[PDB]
Parts: sequence; C-alpha cells; structure tokens
Amino acid sequence: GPRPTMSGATRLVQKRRHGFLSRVKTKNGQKTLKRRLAKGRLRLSA
Amino acid sequence: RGMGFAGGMKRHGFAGQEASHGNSLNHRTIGSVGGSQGSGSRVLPGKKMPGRMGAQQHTVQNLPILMVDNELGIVVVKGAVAGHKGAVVKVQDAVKKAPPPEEFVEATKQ
Amino acid sequence: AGAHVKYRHLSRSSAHRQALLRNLVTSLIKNETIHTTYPKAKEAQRLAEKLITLSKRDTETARRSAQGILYTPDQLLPKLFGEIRERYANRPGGYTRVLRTEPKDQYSQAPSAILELVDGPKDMRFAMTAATVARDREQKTESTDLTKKNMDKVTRFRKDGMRAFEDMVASLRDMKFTAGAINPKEWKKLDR
Amino acid sequence: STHPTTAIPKPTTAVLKTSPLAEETAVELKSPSRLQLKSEPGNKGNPKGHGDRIWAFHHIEQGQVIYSTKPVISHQHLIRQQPFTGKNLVPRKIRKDYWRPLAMIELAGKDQGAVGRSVYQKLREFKKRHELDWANEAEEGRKLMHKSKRERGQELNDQKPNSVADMAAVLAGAGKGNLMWQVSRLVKRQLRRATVYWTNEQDKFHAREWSDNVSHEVGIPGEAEKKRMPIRMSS
Amino acid sequence: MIQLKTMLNCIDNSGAALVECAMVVGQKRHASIGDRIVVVVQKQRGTKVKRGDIRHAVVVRTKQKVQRRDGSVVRFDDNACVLINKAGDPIGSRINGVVGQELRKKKWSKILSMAPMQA
Amino acid sequence: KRHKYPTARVTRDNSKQRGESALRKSGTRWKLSVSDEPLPEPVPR
Amino acid sequence: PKKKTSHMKKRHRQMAGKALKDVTHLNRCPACGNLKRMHHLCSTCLGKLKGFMDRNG
RNA sequence: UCUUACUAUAGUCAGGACUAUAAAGGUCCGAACGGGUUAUCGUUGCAAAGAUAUCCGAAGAACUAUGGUAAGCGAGUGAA
RNA sequence: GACAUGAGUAACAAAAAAGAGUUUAAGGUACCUAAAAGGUAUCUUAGAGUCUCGCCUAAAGCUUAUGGCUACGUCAAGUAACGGCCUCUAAGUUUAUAAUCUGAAGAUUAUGACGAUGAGAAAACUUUGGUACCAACAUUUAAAAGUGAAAAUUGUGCAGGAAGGAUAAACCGUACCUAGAAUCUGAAACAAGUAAGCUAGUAGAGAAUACGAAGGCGUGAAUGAGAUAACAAUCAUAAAGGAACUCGGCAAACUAACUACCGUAACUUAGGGAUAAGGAGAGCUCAUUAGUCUCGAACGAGUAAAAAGGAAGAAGCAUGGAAUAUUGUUGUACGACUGUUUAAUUAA
RNA sequence: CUUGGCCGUUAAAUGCGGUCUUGCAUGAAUGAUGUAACGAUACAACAGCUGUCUCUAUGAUUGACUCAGUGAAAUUGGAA
RNA sequence: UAACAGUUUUAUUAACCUCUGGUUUACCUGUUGUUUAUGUGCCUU
Ligand SMILES: [K+]
Ligand SMILES: [K+]
Ligand SMILES: [K+]
Ligand SMILES: [K+]
Ligand SMILES: [K+]
Ligand SMILES: [K+]
Ligand SMILES: [K+]
Ligand SMILES: [K+]
Ligand SMILES: [Mg+2]
Ligand SMILES: [Mg+2]
Ligand SMILES: [Mg+2]
Ligand SMILES: [Mg+2]
Ligand SMILES: [Mg+2]
Ligand SMILES: [Mg+2]
Ligand SMILES: [Mg+2]
Ligand SMILES: [Mg+2]
Ligand SMILES: [Mg+2]
Ligand SMILES: [Mg+2]
Ligand SMILES: [Mg+2]
Ligand SMILES: [Mg+2]
Ligand SMILES: [Mg+2]
Ligand SMILES: [Mg+2]
Ligand SMILES: [Mg+2]
Ligand SMILES: [Mg+2]
Ligand SMILES: [Mg+2]
Ligand SMILES: [Mg+2]
Ligand SMILES: [Mg+2]
Ligand SMILES: [Mg+2]
Ligand SMILES: [Mg+2]
Ligand SMILES: [Mg+2]
Ligand SMILES: [Mg+2]
Ligand SMILES: [Mg+2]
Ligand SMILES: [Mg+2]
Ligand SMILES: [Mg+2]
Ligand SMILES: [Mg+2]
Ligand SMILES: [Mg+2]
Ligand SMILES: [Mg+2]
Ligand SMILES: [Mg+2]
Ligand SMILES: [Mg+2]
Ligand SMILES: [Mg+2]
Ligand SMILES: [Mg+2]
Ligand SMILES: [Mg+2]
Ligand SMILES: [Mg+2]
Ligand SMILES: [Mg+2]
Ligand SMILES: [Mg+2]
Ligand SMILES: [Mg+2]
Ligand SMILES: [Mg+2]
Ligand SMILES: [Zn+2]
Repeated sequence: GPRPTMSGATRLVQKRRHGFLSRVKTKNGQKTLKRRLAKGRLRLSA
Repeated sequence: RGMGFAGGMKRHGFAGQEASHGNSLNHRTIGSVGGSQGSGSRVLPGKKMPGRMGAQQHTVQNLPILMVDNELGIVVVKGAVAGHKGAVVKVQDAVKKAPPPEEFVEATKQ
Repeated sequence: AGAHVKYRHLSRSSAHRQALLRNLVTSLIKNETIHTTYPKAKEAQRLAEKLITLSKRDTETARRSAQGILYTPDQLLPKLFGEIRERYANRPGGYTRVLRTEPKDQYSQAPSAILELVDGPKDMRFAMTAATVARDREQKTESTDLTKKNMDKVTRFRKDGMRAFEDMVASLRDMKFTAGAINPKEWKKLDR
Repeated sequence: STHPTTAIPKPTTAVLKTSPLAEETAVELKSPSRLQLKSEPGNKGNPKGHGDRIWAFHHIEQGQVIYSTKPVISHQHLIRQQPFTGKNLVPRKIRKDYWRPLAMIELAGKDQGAVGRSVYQKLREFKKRHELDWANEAEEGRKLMHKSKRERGQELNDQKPNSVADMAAVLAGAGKGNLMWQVSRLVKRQLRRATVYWTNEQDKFHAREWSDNVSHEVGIPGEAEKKRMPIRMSS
Repeated sequence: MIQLKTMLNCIDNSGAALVECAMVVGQKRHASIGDRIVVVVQKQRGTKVKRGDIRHAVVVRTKQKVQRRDGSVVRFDDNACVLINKAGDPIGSRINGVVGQELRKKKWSKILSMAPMQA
Repeated sequence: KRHKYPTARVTRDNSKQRGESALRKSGTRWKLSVSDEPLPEPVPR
Repeated sequence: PKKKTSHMKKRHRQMAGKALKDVTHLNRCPACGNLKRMHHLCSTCLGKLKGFMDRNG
C-alpha cells in the first residue's frame, strides 16, 4: 500500500526538483515545458 | 430462585473452552451446535442453548418434619426448599412413601 | 449471573460515582435545591438524609464524617450544624423531597427531578400548594382533600408554620400570579 | 495558598485619596520606620547614584508596564514582572519598536538613593496587586469578570493607566514603610520633593489628583537624542 | 483434598518420607481423610520402601477443612498418609504424629490402634 | 540565617508563585506592605 | 444477506407491533390548569415559582 | 522529499556500576531515543501495519537533522 | 445515473469525568395585557463565565520551526532583547569560458560562477602550525558558595580529527496552529507520525517512580440519559492441590530496586564465570558526638543544623510500609562474540 | 529400515543426555573436532511459582440491551 | 422399663446457603508517599 512519503517534505526541495528554473536551463526540461505548454497547462512547474 | 438469562455453563453445565492456549474470544461459549449436511442441515430440536433460568416450580421429596409449633405457626423440615425467603410453598405428604397411620388421619379430622 | 446491584452505578467508576454524590449534596445544602436527573436525585437523597442525621449528633465522629462528605467544609459546616440542625430537630426522618419534572435537557429527553430540602426557603411543594390555595380563594372555589392534605404537610414542622404559608398566599395574590388560570370547573370542556 | 482582598472601603496612608473606596487619608498604621524619621537617608550599601532616578517603560500598543532602576530594560524584567495573562499574550522577548519610556521619577535628594529603592518597591508591589487581587475592577470600571478569558487577559496587560495612578499614590505616601515621608519627631511629618518626567503630557492625567510635592516636566533625558519628540497637550 | 501430583508426608516407619499421589482409588472426587490412594515414594528416611516404589496409602490428615456430623470442623497444617498393602494392612508398625478422627467410621481400626493421639 | 552551608535545613517554599494566577484572581501569596490599602483607581483611556 | 428483503416482510418488521404509543397519563395543573404529566410538576409554574422565590424573600 | 548506500555540514545519548585510566571498553544495569522478541486485542480496525503488556540495544559497525550524489537495453543501492 | 435491500441496524467505548448555578445576542412558543409595546417563564441557535470535582504534567503546558485550503491592521539600522537579504566557502551543480575526447545528444579537466545543514567586525551604547589546533573524551577556569552554558586552558587515546573570506540607516519575514480536543503528514475532525528551547515543588543517584503549582483539557450533540442479562474485551481476588493444562509452563504468578554489607562452585582463552548461588540490613523514636556549624559566655548549651551513631526502644498482621526494576539452577545442538537481514506473515 | 542396542532421567520416554566395532546417504578451510564467554535462536530436566488445569465462582469498568439524536457497509435473479 | 451407645459406599441430576470456604470497587480498622482546604503553631523582655 501507499506510504507517507511527503512527511517532513520541505518547499525548498520542490523548487529545486520541479521548479521552473530547473526546466528552462536543461535540455530535457524544455520538452516538459513545451509539452505542458502545448496541452494548455497553467502550472508549468511546481 | 430466578436467575435471568443464563449462559451455557450455569444453565446446562457446559465445560467451556480453554483460557490461554490460543483461544480467541471463545472461553465461555457453547461451541458447536450440531453436525453438517448429514445431520439435517439444521439445529436439532431440544438443543441445549443459553436462555432464562430459574423461577420454575421444583419439588423436594421425602423431607421429614423435625418440629411442629402451633403458636409460632412454623413447621420445620429437614433439608432445603426451593425459592426465596417469603415465598409461598406447597407442603403435602410424600407420594413415594406410605400414607400416615389411619389413627392419625382420623385424629386430625376429629 | 451474580447478585443484584446494591444501588445505582450511573455508568461511572467507583471514585467518580462518590464525587458525584458529594457534589450533589454539596450543591443542595449550599443552594437548598438542585434540578438533576431522577436517578441521581434518588441516589443523593439517601446520602443527603444520612448527612443531616450527622448534623443532629453531639459526638465528634459525626463532625469528622460530615467533613468528609462535603467538598467545602469550612464554608458549609457551620450551616450544616447550624441552620440545618435547628430546622430538622423535631422531624423524625424524611428531610428531603424528590419531585419529578419534565426533561431538563430536551436533547436526550431524560427523566429529571428536583431534590430539595423540606421546610426550606426554596420548597417547591410549599409554593405550589400556596399557588393552588391562592387560585382557589381568587376563584371562589373549594380546595380539594389533596390540597388540604398538602397544606398541613408543608406547615406542620415549619417554624412559622401557617403564618409563613398565609404570607406566601398573600404575596401571590397582590402580584396577580394566578392571572389566566383555567378554573377547575372548566377542565372537562377542554379538548386541548 | 493565597488570600484575595475584597473591594471594601479602607484607610490610606497617603495624603491624597487614591480611590473612591479610600475612607481616611494620612493615617499612621505603624510607627515611623528606621529611615522614615531621618532627614537624609543615604546610599549606604548600594552603588553611587542608584536610587536617584527610576524609569518606567510601557508597551505602546498593549499597555504592559515595566519598572527599572537603570535607564534601560533587559530580559530579566520581562520574566520577573510579567505574569501569565493567557496564550499569545506574553511576549517571548522585548521588541525595540514597541517599548518606549513611560515616565522617569527624579528625587530632590541627589544622593538619597534609599528613598528611590522604596518608591520602586511600592510600585512593583502595587503592580503585582493590580494583576492579582483586582477585586475593584471585577464588577466595576473595566468589569474584567464580565469579559472572556481572552479579553480579560488583554485588559490585565494594560497596566499603563494603573501605573500612573500608582505613581501619584506612592509619591503621596501610599504604602506602609514608604520612605518618601520625613518625620521630624522633635511630631510633624512631611513629604519629600520629587520630579516626574513625562514622554506624553496626557499620560499624567490617568491619576485623578497629584500630590503637592511632585513637579511635572515634559521629555525624558536621552529621548531627544534618539529623535523621539515628546507629546505636548498645549502644542 | 488429595488429587493427582499432590505431595504428602508419610508418618509411618515404612521407609518413605515424602510421597506423591498418583491415583484416587474407588472414587472420582478428591480424597479426604480415610480414603485410599496410590502414591510414589520420592524421599526416604535414615524391607523398607525404596524411592520410586508404588504403594497404597491412606489419608490420615489433610490441610483442607473437614466438616463433621456435629458441626465440628478440623484443619491440619499438612497432608499426611500411611502406606498400606493391597490387602489393607499397614506396612509400618508405628505411627508418629496426630491422625484424623475420620478413620474410625471408614473401617481403619488397625491404623488407629497404633495412633498415639487422635484429633 | 544561622546556618549557611549549602546543605542547611530547608524550611522555605521553593515554589514562589504557588497557587498564584492573574486570570483567576487568586490574590497575593503573602501579605505585602501595600496589601492593606485600596488599589488606586485611574482615569480610563 | 442472501436475498433482498421484500416490501411485505420489511413492512411487517417496521410497523406490526412498533406503533408509537399515545401518552394517556396526563392531568391538569392545580395552580394554572395547564395540561401537565401525571405525577409531574407543571413546567410553566415551576419556572415561574422558581423565579418568584428568587426576587423576594 | 519514501527507502538503500555514500557524501558535506551539524546535533544528541538522565543516572549509576565495573575496569588499567580523570579521559584508552563494538564493557555492564537502566530512561530518553532507537529496535520490533512473545502474547492478546483489532481484522468493513483508531491504523491499507495500530493499541496494551512484555522483551532487545542504549559510547557505538550508534542514532537524528538540513542538503547533495548514484535507478530503469546494460541494472541503481544492497552486513545479500 | 437515479433509487432500493441490509437498516433506522452497526457505529459516535485513547479506561481523564463530570455535577450544580449565572449570563449575552437573535429568534420560536404560553400567559399577562389588548393603546401598540413591554414584562414574566420556557425552548431553539451561536456564545461567555462562576463554584466544586477530576485528567495531563521532561505534557494533553509555554515559546518557536518544518509545514499550512486556518485568518489577513502581523509595525525592528544593529547589540542587550533578530532572522533573512548581503560577504566567504563545503558536499556538489553548471545551455559560463578555454582546451580535449566524442555517431548527434553529449562527456572530460582547469578556471569562473552558483551553492548551507557551517563561518561572518563592533555595541547600554556601536558603525605562525604544539610559538599549533578547536574533531571526540576528560580536566580546569568569570572568586561568598553551589549549579548550568559559553569561550578558553591542560592532558589522554588512536580511528589522527573542514573550506574560504576576513575583521543615519532600504528591502523581506513577524498574525494564528504544534497535534488529548477544531489548523502540520497519514485520502479525514484518524488512539499513528514530526525539529529546538523552557518544562514549579516534594522526593531521589537520576530526565526512573509517585503526587502535581501555574496552565491547558475533560472534542463541532462527532452524542447524551438509563439498565448493569448471556457473551466479549481489559482487569482484581481466591479454599485444597501446584503443570494433573498443553504440540510446548503459551499466558499468568513467583522473583525484583537499593547498601561503599557478608559470601560465592564447576570450568576457563586467566579477562572471566559473578550482580553467580546463598544470606543480612532498611521506616519511626532515642542514648551518645572527634571535628564542622550555631548560641551564650577555654568552657557551657543546641539537630527550630548537616551528618555520624548503636547488641537502645515503641506500636502494628505487616516498617525494600504505597509506586517503579519479571525467577534461580542444569545438560545439549547451532553460530565464537557486539552487530545485520525479507519497510508491512519467517530476526534465525 | 526405526520408537537401532545398552545405561541414566520419568510410577510409565518415539524425547533429552551418555555410549556402541552404530554410516540406505559423516568427514576434514561447501573446513573436521572439543572447551571458556555470549544468545528475545532450538530442545530437555530440577526447584520455586502460580486459575494452565482438577473446576470454576464472585467482583469492577467499557461494550452488548432500552429511550432520545445522528446515521454506514459488504450483500441482493425474483421469492408466499 | 428408662438411660446410654451403635446403625453403607460410589456415581449422577437438581435444588439450596444452616454449616465449612470463595467473593466483597458507596462497611470498620491500621498504614506509606504526596497534594489541597481549615484550624493551630517557636524563643525572649
Ligand atoms: K513501495
Ligand atoms: K482472550
Ligand atoms: K436449513
Ligand atoms: K473480531
Ligand atoms: K535587518
Ligand atoms: K557526442
Ligand atoms: K488457587
Ligand atoms: K454459605
Ligand atoms: Mg524526509
Ligand atoms: Mg432476585
Ligand atoms: Mg475452565
Ligand atoms: Mg432436509
Ligand atoms: Mg452511558
Ligand atoms: Mg482510586
Ligand atoms: Mg506571536
Ligand atoms: Mg531524502
Ligand atoms: Mg554497550
Ligand atoms: Mg541495558
Ligand atoms: Mg529493520
Ligand atoms: Mg517479525
Ligand atoms: Mg547486553
Ligand atoms: Mg441484524
Ligand atoms: Mg441490537
Ligand atoms: Mg451500539
Ligand atoms: Mg426569548
Ligand atoms: Mg559565491
Ligand atoms: Mg545557515
Ligand atoms: Mg491525533
Ligand atoms: Mg499525542
Ligand atoms: Mg488531519
Ligand atoms: Mg516518566
Ligand atoms: Mg493545546
Ligand atoms: Mg463535559
Ligand atoms: Mg492458599
Ligand atoms: Mg503432561
Ligand atoms: Mg493430557
Ligand atoms: Mg512466559
Ligand atoms: Mg530495625
Ligand atoms: Mg505485635
Ligand atoms: Mg550469532
Ligand atoms: Mg546479538
Ligand atoms: Mg517480514
Ligand atoms: Mg573442502
Ligand atoms: Mg562452519
Ligand atoms: Mg437509537
Ligand atoms: Mg447467612
Ligand atoms: Mg465511606
Ligand atoms: Zn401550572
């Protein structure tokens, strides 16, 4: 079954992993933004 | 003496089950209530089960008369008698014994 | 399967059930009356009548036992061995009265009652009977045998007695307390 | 075990009537103390200058008051002078942007430091008896007993008005063993001269009446240097 | 009330000092004063009985209270017995200690003949 | 203080603020020099 | 449950002998003549008399 | 952001006892803390891994915190 | 998708716990009174408080973090009584630069930049390498005494214990919640889980155990009032016997902690075994006192001084008086040992 | 094969311990063999201890039952 | 004639508390730690 994996989770690790700068500055991150931007998402990251 | 709803141990002398050797929630229960398909696929009539106990008539036979006091109004009999103090009981000559002598039966009527 | 209960347990523990009775008897003596549930009013009635018996004793063992029942002895002991002792000197028992009333709490609809001290400043049967006699005199009716029987009960052992009861009736007429009271001769004609 | 008094009329030792409950004034409840009948009590066993001035700081938003002998307060004052008045009502520290000087008491005697240590003692005991044993504000005035435990704790934190009425009392001889009396015992007694410096001219009107031995001055030394200008009623 | 695995004190000069009950002879209920049992000698004293021998014994006194006809109840501080043979005669020739008085009605005259004091 | 060594007999209540609260108006623990006078009443804000 | 309980059998259990019993132990109040419960105090007179003994005495 | 290993910077381990040491021990008894031995309860549970008692370690191969590194053709990490 | 059945059933039981008064607002009833109004009493909804009682207490308290579908009048040049921003750098990161390698993508080394969980002048006014170092452990030190930090001093062991820079007041954070009573993670108002400091006192070696000052709490009817059957759970006691139970002493009971007490076997890698085993003592009162301390005047007196003290004494069924610490011994198999392991059925 | 033979332990031993010239199918770093110490490993015995049992009884709290309020679930071809 | 003394066991079913025991959670007594309230409380002139 699922586990409580978000216990003790901080919001500084959310910007370093799934933030916006982590995606525009990486080759594989531009795809995610372009993919999410083509679908029409508002929340491109974090 | 009425005893309300009695279980299997008090009402029918069921032995019960174990206390500590792994028993789960079944220490004073009745256990099995019959066989399976070959025994009728039903609980058989006359099965001993929990229910109300007491408050039923009971006879004690062959109790001698130790004392007879007219002033006090008491008739002391050997042994125990069914019921609680202040309960009405029926006293009569024993049925499994010879009736009282003929002379006595006439003296009392006289 | 065992023996019958000696008294009411009131779904409480031993220590919790003794404090409940010491608190009901403490509020009764302090306030002269309490409105509670009926089972509690009947369990505290036996302890309230056994505490007033200790207030009519001359030994110290009674003064130490009465100190162990109340929760504020320093404030309530003078009243116990004072006013309360003087009031019940001539009465042989029956110092308290339990009267059933409508549910105090409408959520649970639990039967309630009023445990009070007879011949006290807040006797509810003394004021209810004075209100019945105040309505009979203001309506030119005749009191029933049950009212005359209650008039003597609430005035036999009272200090002032009848004089304190006539003043209660007089105050209930100058105040117009029986205004709007249905005459007893018209009860047979009322469906609701 | 504690014993709370009742809001009943009582006599005062001060020359003025501190409260409407005060029955009599300038009543001797005990023979003059050792230093009371002394023209010049001195700083016998205290540092030079100690007791000549007494500062009073207050929270400009909540009204919490603190008394200090030195020109500045520390963390010891907040712990030893602020009783618990509820959750989120006792600050964890002293915030420089909230605490300002309320007033400053200066005695005429430039070296009678023992007279100030007595005024500071009665002010701290009165403040404790204002947060505790507030029977005169339970059903009258602020009516603290008619308020919630939250609102009641916020009104107890506001000791600024009470503190000003405590100064007019202590400086008028209130308290037993007050060293601001001076008994000649040749037996005539009088009050010692004092001066009160106020950061706000309107803050001295919390006391219904002041004694005749106190002089009121606006502004506290060292305040102007901090670019803090005093408040003047006349303007 | 002597039952299986009950330790008794043998008070005769047969050779045993502490025997363990192994069977109640002639009844299902636990044995009281004057009832037969089968014991196993566990200790001796210094044709005596050797440790481990199986013999018949008679309960002479018990620690469980024994009510009597006249309402007089007796209680001893320990459970004791005397060894006997399958015929019913005591093996020992002398008994040291007080024995229960319930042996008279249970046809144990021989055991009482050499009993110094009865209680 | 007669005996001053650190093991001297302790006869004081080390819980200074025992049964003392402002929200409940418990009152002062001990009798002070200002406890016999009426609390000065100020002019409200 | 092996089978769904029918409308007939579920109506038997719900209303057969489970009708709300009408309270018939009522009598008027002697002080005001309102409908009170037998052996119980009048709630309208209790509160009023309880409040009348608190003002004067 | 779970978890495994490593890594950098930090923190924690009442008290008592033995031992050659004032401090040199994968030492001893035992809280915190960390484990999860046995048992009962629970099993549409308070809980998709919990409660109670009991038990084990508790200056070390210890435990914890905030970051970082290594994982998905080949297998990352693994006192396995 | 709607609506049935089970069923008006289960459930609202963390072994803390409640009882009796008072009161505010709005509204619903009945009466008074019919000039509307208002008054008295009662009920409903949302609150508040008083007295008594109990529970938590090295918490279920206070102050704050992580965090937040709780809410927006939360206020700082700096120190006392503050963090961030900013400066320096670690582990590392780099679509920065150069060189190099490379099917493309990319990778590598150096430099630069960035990167806290670390380091950053002064202030109750202020702006070289033991000539060492600030890992662990121990010791010593702000002079009336004791205690707890900080920083430093000295020493010990081997497992041999960072980097770099120095050296007239902007901007951002500030409210509430800390999980036993309305807020974090567990799908939720979940008996679980989560960081730091403080966390009365008595009593102890102690943060153990017991009581509990303040404080909070005894949940949003997500409940309340009765009754006290069987049975279930969690417990308490028990005649005689004492493992006869059972796959098996599973569970439970016995034992227990303490003293500078006595004594302690086989065997042994000579360290152990060992706190072996097995015994003794304990609270209250008191004679007695070398010194220390106090009082009076060397001496005298004193435990309304700490201790010491004895083959003294009193009372009771009982003085390890309540709570806390779960038996002893013996012969084997396996693996030397301390440890590790299938998160959530196998801990060996 | 088998509860191998013998001895000790038990009133009674397919067990445990010792022993045999005892290996269907032991064996030497897939190490062989015997001790000290250690073990929440596994088996066996002794003493104590006990409701484990002979053989259960009584008592306490929370549920279970009744009244008031709120109000599920698995399941169900249809059912006299 | 009086008086004195003696006149089964086991098993099972049910009832029953006189006796012998067990139980006793609002009974009496003794007692430890600690808290709360009330009263009282040292020497000397
Ligand atoms: K997983
Ligand atoms: K069970
Ligand atoms: K059938
Ligand atoms: K179950
Ligand atoms: K700043
Ligand atoms: K490439
Ligand atoms: K027993
Ligand atoms: K009996
Ligand atoms: Mg985490
Ligand atoms: Mg009956
Ligand atoms: Mg049984
Ligand atoms: Mg058939
Ligand atoms: Mg209930
Ligand atoms: Mg208790
Ligand atoms: Mg705050
Ligand atoms: Mg992580
Ligand atoms: Mg260790
Ligand atoms: Mg340990
Ligand atoms: Mg693990
Ligand atoms: Mg496991
Ligand atoms: Mg160990
Ligand atoms: Mg059903
Ligand atoms: Mg039901
Ligand atoms: Mg239910
Ligand atoms: Mg209204
Ligand atoms: Mg940088
Ligand atoms: Mg940092
Ligand atoms: Mg929770
Ligand atoms: Mg918790
Ligand atoms: Mg939640
Ligand atoms: Mg603890
Ligand atoms: Mg809280
Ligand atoms: Mg409540
Ligand atoms: Mg016994
Ligand atoms: Mg057996
Ligand atoms: Mg068997
Ligand atoms: Mg066990
Ligand atoms: Mg002794
Ligand atoms: Mg004696
Ligand atoms: Mg091992
Ligand atoms: Mg191990
Ligand atoms: Mg597993
Ligand atoms: Mg090999
Ligand atoms: Mg090997
Ligand atoms: Mg219902
Ligand atoms: Mg009897
Ligand atoms: Mg009693
Ligand atoms: Zn009426």
